[PDB]
Amino acid sequence: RERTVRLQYGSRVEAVYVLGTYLWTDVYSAAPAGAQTFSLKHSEHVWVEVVRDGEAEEVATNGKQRWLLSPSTTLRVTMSQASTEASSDKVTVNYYDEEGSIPIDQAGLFLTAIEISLDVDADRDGVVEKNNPKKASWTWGPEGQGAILLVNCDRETPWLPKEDCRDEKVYSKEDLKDMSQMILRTKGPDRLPAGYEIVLYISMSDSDKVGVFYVENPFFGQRYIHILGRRKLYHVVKYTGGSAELLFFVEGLCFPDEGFSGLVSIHVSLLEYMAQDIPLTPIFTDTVIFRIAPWIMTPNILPPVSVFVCCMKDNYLFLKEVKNLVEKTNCELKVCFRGDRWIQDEIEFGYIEAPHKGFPVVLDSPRKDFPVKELLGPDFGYVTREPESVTSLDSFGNLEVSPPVTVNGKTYPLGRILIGSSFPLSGGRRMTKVVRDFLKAQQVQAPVELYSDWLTVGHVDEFMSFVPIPGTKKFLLLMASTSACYKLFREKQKDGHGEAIMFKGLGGMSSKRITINKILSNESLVQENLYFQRCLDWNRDILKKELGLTEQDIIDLPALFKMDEDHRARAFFPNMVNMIVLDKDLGIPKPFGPQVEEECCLEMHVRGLLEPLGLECTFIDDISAYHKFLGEVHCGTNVRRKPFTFKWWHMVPSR
Amino acid sequence: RERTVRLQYGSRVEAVYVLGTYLWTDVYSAAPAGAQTFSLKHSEHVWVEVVRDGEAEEVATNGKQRWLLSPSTTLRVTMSQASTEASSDKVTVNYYDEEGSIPIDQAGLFLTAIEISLDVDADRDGVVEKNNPKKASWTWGPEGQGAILLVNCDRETPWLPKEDCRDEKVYSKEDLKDMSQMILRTKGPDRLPAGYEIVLYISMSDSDKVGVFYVENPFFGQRYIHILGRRKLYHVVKYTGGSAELLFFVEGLCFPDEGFSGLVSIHVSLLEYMAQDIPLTPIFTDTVIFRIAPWIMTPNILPPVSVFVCCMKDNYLFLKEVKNLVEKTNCELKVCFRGDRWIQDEIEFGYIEAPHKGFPVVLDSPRKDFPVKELLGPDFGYVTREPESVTSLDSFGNLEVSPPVTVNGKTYPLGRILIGSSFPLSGGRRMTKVVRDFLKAQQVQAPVELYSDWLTVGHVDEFMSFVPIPGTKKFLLLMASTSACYKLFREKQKDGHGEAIMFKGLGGMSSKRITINKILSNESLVQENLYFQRCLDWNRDILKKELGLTEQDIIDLPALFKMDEDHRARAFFPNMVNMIVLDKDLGIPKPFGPQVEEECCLEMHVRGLLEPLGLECTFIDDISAYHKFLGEVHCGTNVRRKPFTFKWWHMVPSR
Ligand SMILES: [Ca+2]
Ligand SMILES: [Ca+2]
Ligand SMILES: [Ca+2]
Ligand SMILES: [Ca+2]
Ligand SMILES: [Ca+2]
Ligand SMILES: [Ca+2]
Ligand SMILES: [Ca+2]
Ligand SMILES: [Ca+2]
Ligand SMILES: [Ca+2]
Ligand SMILES: [Ca+2]
Repeated sequence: RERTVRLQYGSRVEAVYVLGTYLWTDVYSAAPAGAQTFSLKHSEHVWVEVVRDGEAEEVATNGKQRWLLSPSTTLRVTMSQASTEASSDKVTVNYYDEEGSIPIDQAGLFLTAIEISLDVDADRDGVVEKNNPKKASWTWGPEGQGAILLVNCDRETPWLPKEDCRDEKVYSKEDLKDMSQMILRTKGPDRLPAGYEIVLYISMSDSDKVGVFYVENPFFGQRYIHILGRRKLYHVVKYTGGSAELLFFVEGLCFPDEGFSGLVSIHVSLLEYMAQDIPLTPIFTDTVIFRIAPWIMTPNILPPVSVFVCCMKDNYLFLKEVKNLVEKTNCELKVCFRGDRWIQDEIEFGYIEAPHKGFPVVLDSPRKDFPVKELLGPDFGYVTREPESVTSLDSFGNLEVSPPVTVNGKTYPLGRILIGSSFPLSGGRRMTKVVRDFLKAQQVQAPVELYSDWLTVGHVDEFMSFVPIPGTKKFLLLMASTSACYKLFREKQKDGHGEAIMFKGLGGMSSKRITINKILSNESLVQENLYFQRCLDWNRDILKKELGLTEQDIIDLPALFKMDEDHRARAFFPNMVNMIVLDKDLGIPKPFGPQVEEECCLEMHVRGLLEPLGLECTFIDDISAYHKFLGEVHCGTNVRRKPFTFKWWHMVPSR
Repeated sequence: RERTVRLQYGSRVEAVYVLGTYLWTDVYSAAPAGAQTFSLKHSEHVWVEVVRDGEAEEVATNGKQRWLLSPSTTLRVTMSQASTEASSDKVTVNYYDEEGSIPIDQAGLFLTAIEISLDVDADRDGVVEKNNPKKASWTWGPEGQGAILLVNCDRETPWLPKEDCRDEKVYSKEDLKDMSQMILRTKGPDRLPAGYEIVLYISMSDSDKVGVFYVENPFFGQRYIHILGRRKLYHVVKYTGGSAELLFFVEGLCFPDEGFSGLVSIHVSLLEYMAQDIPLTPIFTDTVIFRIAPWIMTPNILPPVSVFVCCMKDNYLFLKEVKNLVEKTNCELKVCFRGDRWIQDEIEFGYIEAPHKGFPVVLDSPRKDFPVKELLGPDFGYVTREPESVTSLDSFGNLEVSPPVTVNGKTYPLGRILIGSSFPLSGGRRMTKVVRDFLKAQQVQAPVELYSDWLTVGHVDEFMSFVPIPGTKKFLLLMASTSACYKLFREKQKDGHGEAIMFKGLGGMSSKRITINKILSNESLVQENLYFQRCLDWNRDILKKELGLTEQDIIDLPALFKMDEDHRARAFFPNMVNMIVLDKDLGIPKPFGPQVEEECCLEMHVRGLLEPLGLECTFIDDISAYHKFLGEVHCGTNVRRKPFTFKWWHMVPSR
């Protein structure tokens, strides 16, 4: 940048020069009236060019050369190194009139060069490079640049309830590891010249998006000063001479959302004191941008780490069988004895990542009159959105995400978020706008709405799931299918099994004596399920379109529903599609289907679909402890997974 | 898109087929239990493939071929032409058991193919093409596509006060010329099959962004039905058979703004009636997107059309001299006898453009307790923003725009909007957020804030302007300069002119007897103006940086200011920089500077700068009628210009 500095008639001008700029200097205005020509001298480390109407000529430190005084004849002044105490950096201009070669007057510019750079890791390698020329912009993609900031939503110490970003204080040194580094690098003499100061600042708007800390090491121990953030928009910096660095730590206070893109900026300015009651003049300003990292969901294809399970203390079979399942894997089991399903419905495990750090972050379902904060801890973060009135579609059983897909040649390397909804003109239920807006604003999972509102509870996880295909990079969509169930039952009936009984061993179902015959004869139930199959098929088509799937990528699992007064579906027998996926190993809800040759024909049918693909099936009984099944499951599971290997910032989301 | 349609055990299925899709058809679920194989027949215009686990084979209309019944063996069904009354389009599947070649059952699919396409001019040539494959997206640039919509902000007939978009009604046929065309094209037999209907719809959110009209031609005359818009989210379409087109007219109701990107969408769906109390199933949906055209400012380099002037009836010299100026050009003069400057301060002439049409649109300064609507008329539109409390910086004397520039290789083909502000930490005045947000949201003029708050009134047009360089494609920035003035006055003083008097002929200034000597001796005035020159120079640097300008692109015009109690500047003599620019011809405020040899030395100095470039100067006296000059101008001018030749939609704004 070129900066304007005029010589003053006829008084000396003293100026700070900031490296990486240069000055254009008017010598004409300072010339006494009548003066004809000028000459100049300058010191060793000041470079001076005479520019006569666009044409620039370098000038020696002490020459005798003279030029005609003209408004279009000016100086360009450059310095390549900061001043020291040994410095006298100056330019002096002499003026002459027509008669005689002795100067009639002189004007001069005394300069103090300093280096000022606000530096961040914009090349995203975790170390803070010196003055990245792109540090003031933020670009997506493999070739993209600009610095990344985490929302500091975890909690370092248990003694306080709230996440670390809720206040202006830092207690634990460990907190700083969650934070991005920003360094103010300076070089100069012992002191700034009289009337200058260096100031860091942010906008009022960004003041609830960030906080910035300085670490001091005084006598009695380390301390962390919050210098920018809520109710602090600027901070006057103490200047140290020589080559100096001030290290700052930056935290994000909130995720991208409706009305907040995720971009924030921090400035440093050299300000010049003019006089009392006059604002200070920014002489030089340097800017860095951060993008706050989005919250990202993990699909079922990612490696499992921890299986979280909730259930009543005495459901023994569930616990034994889940423990057995997880023992086949390298996962940890965590058990808790909020709704009965709350672990599945009230929380979603995502993560956040920056080049320096990442941790899992729990999303909490909208209020359940009380928030679930109990999982908040070190490197396990929390976030929530508070509405609009909440419906069953706001539960996170209604929130899932696909494996990475490519659609019409557009790649979605993090998969796509899926949420159940109702038809546009239906006047049906829909997830609250506040949560939908949140998921959309994260941008990197490009959410798709499915149709879940034909279900009483209304959750996409009632009808669909994804599983990896072992020994490959591929995956399958699993879809509930009533037609598969009817086909299977009609076969078994034809085979002479019509009297085969379901719900065997559930004592509270026994008096119903439900058989294949009894099911197939129920005419209204047949019509209800043909209609439910239309709802499933409408979803199938959306998924195929928005995920770029073919029929080869889909397996249909038999399912059956009963209709309520709102013409919405609830499971007739447990929905097998909502299953625990740990790589090749699948916990599948035990269906309690008709027994043929002392095996459940639904279990055998599901094994016949999945086992040839190398998937290993374990059926998990969560209903026996209740003696019957009315369409509700009383247990829940949630799997916490490793983040994607692909870095979110390498994605290029649509405008 | 592939769509799922199942044969039904064992009942016939009737379905609408929409051209541009195809069906995947399950024949397995409809097979009776025990059946082994199936065969099929189909009609002439239905194309049928047997797809066995991914492998597709075309099948004849009546063959005898049989395939093994499998869940993974399905049909793919395609049609290339809409059904007519002569059509019987069908596929029939026969099932066989192990014993015997006579069918044991059959299932069939009866089809009615129709074409449904919602079409817009997405290739931006003004005509509505058939089903543009890109019509559902909107992309910037020369290769970009998607349809454009004007805010219909003008007023067709004087009998109503409000702009045409304020209501849901259309009166004049001429209104439709402002509107974008959207055509629903259909092809099919005499009627849709039982249980279907076609519905146009928009989101609740877009309902205040658009309105859509259908033109009817009943008996007693043409009429315009508003079918989508405020409080109408959907409209059931009347289906006509054969090849049919329904023509719709679309208007935008508002400009892009904070929280509204400018993009809106309109849908059509074929809905299937399921049963009472059940929502209808969207079978097929087609979508078009519009972008509402932004409001665009015109810089001084664009051809002038009309010069608007306001002044008191008896300021005769001003009127005569302005009339004389405009007579040198091809422009029209319009005179009006709100503030004294209101024409300059309360209105800004912009425009809007779509491929089919464009018109000028006036922006009205925020409330002046009353809006200025008097310019609202046919193809002259109005828009305003209502705050925050208003200050002098909200006036449009504080709103200007540069000529097209390139900066760091980034092109700004429409120039950049410039608005005066205060330093960030100053606590000074700033244009209201509501107007700033508005200008920013237009995106194509990428606004820059300058520093105007050192001026009492606080307007960028007090210190700067742009002029074209005649006979070239180039332009100059003109900057007020106090240093230029002091240099000139000190010269004239040295020349023996120190007693030369300013304000000659202004009787109310006479007793002051202000001379060059009196000015140059005033020490505090010298310091005030050195400080004002620092403010001007700070702006110079911003303009050079953000407009990509060098010192070769800038001319300094002498100016002088007095300081008030807030340390803000007001003109000492009229600011010559704020001038009427009509191509080569410039109306320049008459300065009333010191007379040397019976000519104003400020006028002569300005001629010496500008005339060599082919600029013709006319000095315009607006102050003589007031007998004195206190720093306020009582007249205003605004020039309405031809829009840029460059089409805004060819620009590629930053993300
Ligand atoms: Ca780095
Ligand atoms: Ca904290
Ligand atoms: Ca932390
Ligand atoms: Ca941490
Ligand atoms: Ca979930
Ligand atoms: Ca077209
Ligand atoms: Ca209207
Ligand atoms: Ca109109
Ligand atoms: Ca019109
Ligand atoms: Ca203006």
